[PDB]
Amino acid sequence: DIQMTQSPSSLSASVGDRVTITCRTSGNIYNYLAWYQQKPGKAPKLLIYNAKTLADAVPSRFSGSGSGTDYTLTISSLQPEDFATYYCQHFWSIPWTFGGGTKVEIKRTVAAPSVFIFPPSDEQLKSGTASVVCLLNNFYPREAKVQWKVDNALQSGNSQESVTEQDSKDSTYSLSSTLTLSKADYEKHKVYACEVTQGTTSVTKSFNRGE
Amino acid sequence: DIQMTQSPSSLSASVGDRVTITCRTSGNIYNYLAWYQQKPGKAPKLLIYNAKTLADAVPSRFSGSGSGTDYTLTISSLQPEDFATYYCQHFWSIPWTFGGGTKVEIKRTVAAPSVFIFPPSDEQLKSGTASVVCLLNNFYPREAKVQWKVDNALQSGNSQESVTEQDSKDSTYSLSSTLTLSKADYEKHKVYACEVTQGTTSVTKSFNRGE
Amino acid sequence: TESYCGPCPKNWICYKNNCYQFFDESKNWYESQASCMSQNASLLKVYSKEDQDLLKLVKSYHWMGLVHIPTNGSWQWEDGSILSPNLLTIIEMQKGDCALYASSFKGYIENCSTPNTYICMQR
Amino acid sequence: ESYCGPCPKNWICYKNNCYQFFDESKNWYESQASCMSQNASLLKVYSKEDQDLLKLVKSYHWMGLVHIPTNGSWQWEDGSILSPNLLTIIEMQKGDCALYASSFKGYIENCSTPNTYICMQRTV
Amino acid sequence: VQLVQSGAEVKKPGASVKVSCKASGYTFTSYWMHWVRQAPGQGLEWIGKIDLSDSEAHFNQKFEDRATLTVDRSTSTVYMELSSLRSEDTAVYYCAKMGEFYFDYWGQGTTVTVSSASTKGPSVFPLAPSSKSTSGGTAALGCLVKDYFPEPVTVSWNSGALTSGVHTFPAVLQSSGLYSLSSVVTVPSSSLGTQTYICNVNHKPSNTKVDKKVEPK
Amino acid sequence: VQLVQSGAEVKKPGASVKVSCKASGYTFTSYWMHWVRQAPGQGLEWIGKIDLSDSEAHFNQKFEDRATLTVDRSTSTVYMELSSLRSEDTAVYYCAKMGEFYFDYWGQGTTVTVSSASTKGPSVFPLAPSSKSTSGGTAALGCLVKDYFPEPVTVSWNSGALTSGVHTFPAVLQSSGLYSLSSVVTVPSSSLGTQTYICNVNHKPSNTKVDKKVEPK
Repeated sequence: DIQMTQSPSSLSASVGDRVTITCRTSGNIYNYLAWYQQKPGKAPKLLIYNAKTLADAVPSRFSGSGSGTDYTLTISSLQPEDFATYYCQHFWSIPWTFGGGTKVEIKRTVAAPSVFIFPPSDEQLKSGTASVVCLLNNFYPREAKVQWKVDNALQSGNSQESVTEQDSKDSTYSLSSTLTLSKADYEKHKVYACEVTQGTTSVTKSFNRGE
Repeated sequence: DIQMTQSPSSLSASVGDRVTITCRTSGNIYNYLAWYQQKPGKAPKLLIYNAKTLADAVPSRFSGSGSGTDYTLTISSLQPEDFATYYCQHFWSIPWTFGGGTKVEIKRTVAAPSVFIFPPSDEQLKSGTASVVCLLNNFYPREAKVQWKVDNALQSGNSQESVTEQDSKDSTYSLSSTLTLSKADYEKHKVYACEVTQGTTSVTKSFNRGE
Repeated sequence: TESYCGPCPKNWICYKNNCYQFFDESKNWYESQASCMSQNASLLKVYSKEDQDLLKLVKSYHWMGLVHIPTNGSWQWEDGSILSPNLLTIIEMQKGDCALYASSFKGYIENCSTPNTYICMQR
Repeated sequence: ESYCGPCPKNWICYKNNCYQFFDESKNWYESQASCMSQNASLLKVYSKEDQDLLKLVKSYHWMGLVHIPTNGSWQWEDGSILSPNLLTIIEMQKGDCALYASSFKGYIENCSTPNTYICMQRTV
Repeated sequence: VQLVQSGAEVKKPGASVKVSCKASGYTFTSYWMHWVRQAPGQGLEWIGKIDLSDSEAHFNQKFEDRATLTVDRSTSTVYMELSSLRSEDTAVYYCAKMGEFYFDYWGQGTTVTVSSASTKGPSVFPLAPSSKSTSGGTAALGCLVKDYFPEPVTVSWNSGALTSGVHTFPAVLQSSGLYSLSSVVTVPSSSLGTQTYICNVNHKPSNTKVDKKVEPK
Repeated sequence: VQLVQSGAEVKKPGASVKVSCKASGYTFTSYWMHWVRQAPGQGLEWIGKIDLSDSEAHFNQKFEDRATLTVDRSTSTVYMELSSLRSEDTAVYYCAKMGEFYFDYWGQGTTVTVSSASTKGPSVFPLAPSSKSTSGGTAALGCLVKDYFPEPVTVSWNSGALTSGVHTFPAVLQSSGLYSLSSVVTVPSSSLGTQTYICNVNHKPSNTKVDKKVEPK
C-alpha cells in the first residue's frame, strides 16, 4: 500500500496568489498521479491526470508537475472559484489511495467575534438537563479557542462546537458552542462564562444563573 | 476410491472344468475392467479388457462378462497352462485398483506323504543353535497337520513351515518344517518326533539325540 | 505453408486446424451442448495431447463433450467415440453422468444439471 | 465462415492476432529476442474484448511492458504508456519488467528472473 | 454526467448495506466500475472494482473479507454490499466509471450512517434574546434542536418569511448517539417585544414537525 | 515388447529407493509410464503415472507425499523414487507403458526389500540321509541354507545335472530378520555310497557360492 502525504493540510490565500500544494508518496507511482478539487457536498472533480496532463475545460492556471514520489499542484493566479479542498490520488498498483487533502480558504485580517450567551431555557432545565450556548458571530481566523468557566473552573470534555463556512461577504466564520450539564450540576454554580481566545486577544461573555 | 473384491480366493479344479471367477466393485466402473493371469515370478498378462474384449493371442476359452459393479471371467475348458493367479483391475477413476486375486490349482487324487526327519548337523550344534527339519514329500492335498513332539510334549512357537507350488510332473505339494532350538535347549531332551496327520492316518518319524 | 488457420467460425480461437471458444455463461450440460450445436459445433472433444496442447494452459473447469448415457454402460464422446483410459485423468469429485475438463487433461465427473462454463470445438 | 489470418505455423490465431506460449524459462531480454526471432514481439495487452482468451491463461508469463526510467513511465514495445484501466497492477517486490497473469493482471518482476513468455504478432 | 445511486441508508452495527449504481453508457463490453467512500473526517478510500462485462472483481485488502460486488447485465446495475458494519463505516459511498486515464463519471454519492441509535424526533428549546444577547441596533435569538436521529432536520423561521440573518450550524453528534444543532437569527432589537419569532423544525425520519415560539425572557 | 528396469535394491527403514525404467518406444509424443507394485501376499497397487513428453505426473494419495517421478528426454528413462521407506514397502515394483486400451508393455519388475538387516551370506549344513529311512522306496537328503540376507538364494544339485525329485522350498524369514530355506532331493537308497550329491548354493547379493557334499552319516 502506497501512502499519500498532502502538504499542507490547510492554506489561507488571497485572490491572485501563486499557490503550491504538494503530494509526497511512500513509493514510486510512475506519474500515475491525479489532482482533484472538491467543493462541499459535491463529488471530486478532476483537474490534472498523469502527473501533468490537464483535464478537459480545466483553466490553464492549473498546472501539475513532479515525477517519482514528489508531485506538485500549482495554481498561478488563484481565482474566486478556486477556494476548495484539493486531493491527490494514485492510479498505479492496487489499492489506489488518496491524500489527506489541502483545504484552501480566503485570507483576510484577524477579526474578533461578537459573542452572545444563552442560558438554558426553563423548559429544558425542568427535564433535567442544561444546555448553555455561546455564539461567536463573526470572526477570523477559524482557529479560535473557546473555553467554558463555571465559577471560574475550566470545564472540559462537556462542550461541543460547530462552525459555519467562510462568509461570502466578509470572509468570516461563525461558531456555536454548547456546554452540557445535568440540571443538578447546573444548579450548584452561579457564574457561567464563555471565554474566546484568538492569539493574545480574549473576549469573555458571562451571566449569573437566574438574573 | 474403488475397492475390487475377487471371488473366490482359491479354487481347486480339474482339466476340462468350467471355471467362473468374479470381481465385484464398490463403485460403478463403466466397463473399464481388465482380467490378468499371473504365473509365478512374471509380470501380469492381460486376457480381457473393457470387461468383454479378448486380447491378442488369448485362447477363446477365456470369456468375460458383467457390467456396472459385477463382472465375471469364465474359462470354458480349463487347460494345463491355465493354472495360475487371476486378477481384475479397473481403468476408470484414479487410483486404479486391483483385486485380491483368485489362485487356480489342479485337483488330483489324494497322495500320502513320505516323511523324513533330519537331526541338526554337529557343525550347526557346535555354533549353539539346532535346526531339526521334517520333510513332507509329494503329497495331496496341501492340508496336513505337522506337529512336533519332544519327549512326547507338543511344541509351540518353535517351528516354521514352507510349502512348494504344485509339482509340474505329479501335481503334488512338498512341505518342510524346521524346529529351532538353542543348543542348550536342544540338549534337555532325547526324543525328537515329527507327526504328520492326513485324513485318518498319522505317521510319526523320530530320532534320538546322539543316534 | 506458414500461415492461415483452417475454416473456423468468426471470432473463434484457431489452433492446429481446430476451432475453439470459451463461454462465460453458466449452463448445464444439455444447454451447453445445445449452444455448441447452434453454432455448427460441439462440446470440446479431446483427442490428442500434442494437437491440443493449449488445453494445458486453460485454468478453470468447463463442460466438455464427454457423457455417460445410462443405456450404453460406458462413457463416450459426443460424436460416439469411446473414452480411451489413456487420454484423460478421471477424478470423481461429485457423482453424475457428465464430465468437466480441467487443468492438464483431467476429467472431473459432475452432475449434468449443475451449471458451469463450457468450451465448444469445431472441425 | 472465415479463416483466421496469416500467422506463423502452429500458433494460436484469434481476432487478427497470433500468439504462442513458451515453456522455456528466459529472462525479459532473452524472451524479447526470442519473439523478435520469429518476426514477432512479447504480448501487448490492448483490448479486453479482442484478447479475452487471456482470461484463462494459468501460469505467469513475460509480456512487453517495461519501466523506462528516463520517462519514469511503464511502456509497451511500440511506445505507448500503460492505461490504468487496462490491467490490475500488483507490485509485491520491485523490478523494471512485468509478467502477465490471468484476469488482466500485471505482476511487477525482476527482469533477470527467468519466466515462461508469450509472443504476439499482429496479422497484416 | 452523473451516475444514479440508491438513496441514503441508516443501519445498525452488525448489519449490512447494499448500495446500487446504474451504469449509464454500458453496451455489453469492458466497463470497470469502481467504488470509493469518503468519511466526514477524512479523504477518500478505494473499496474495489468490478467489470460489468465479465463480473470480474478486485478489492482493497481492507474490505475484501466483508464486501461483495454483483452485476445485473439487464438493468446495467452494480451492487456494492458491505457486510459487518461498524460506526467507522459511516461515510458517503461513490461509484465511478474508470475511463482510459481517470474516472469518466462519478455517481451522486450515497450517505450511509451506522449507529446503535434509534429514530427520535427533536425536542426544540428557545435561545431567548436577552440584554446578554443584544448588540445595539440588532439582537440575536434562536432554537436549540436537541436529541434527534438520524439526520437531517430542516429549520426555517416564521415559515420562511424570515430568511436572511439566519445561521443554521452543522449538526453535532453527541456522545448519546443523538444529534443536536442550533439555528440562530439576528433581528432588529426594536422588533423584539412586537414581532413573533417561531422556528419550524421538520424531521421527516420521525414524521415530527416542531414549531417553537422564541420570546424575550 | 519389454521395458528395462534397474536391478534389485536393498534399503533400511527410513531410507529411499530410486528405480529406473527405459522406454525404448519414446518418440517425442505422449507416453504415459505408470508404476505399480506387488507385495508377497498382496495383489497389485498403482503408485503413479508420468508422461515422458511433458513430465506431467499424478500419484496415488497413499504415496503422493513420499514418491517422486522424474524423466529423461535423451535416455528415455523414468525414475520412480520412493522415500521414508518402511518394511511394508518390500515388494516387486513394475513400470508399464499404458496403451490406448490397456497396458501395452510391462517392465520385468524390480525387487525392493526394506529391512533393518544387513547383508549376510548363507551358512549351509547337510540334511544327511540315513538309510534307516526307506520311505517311498527312496531316501531323502538335502542342504539347509541358513541365515542369509537379502533374498535370493539359488540351489542346484551336481551343477544342474540332478533335477528329478528335487524340491527347493520358499525362504522363510526368521525373527532375526535373516532368511533360511531347505533344498531336498529323493534318491535311490541303494546307491548312497556310490552317487555323489553336492548342492550348489549361490547367493549373488553377497557374492557367496557354497558347494556342499551330502553324505550318509
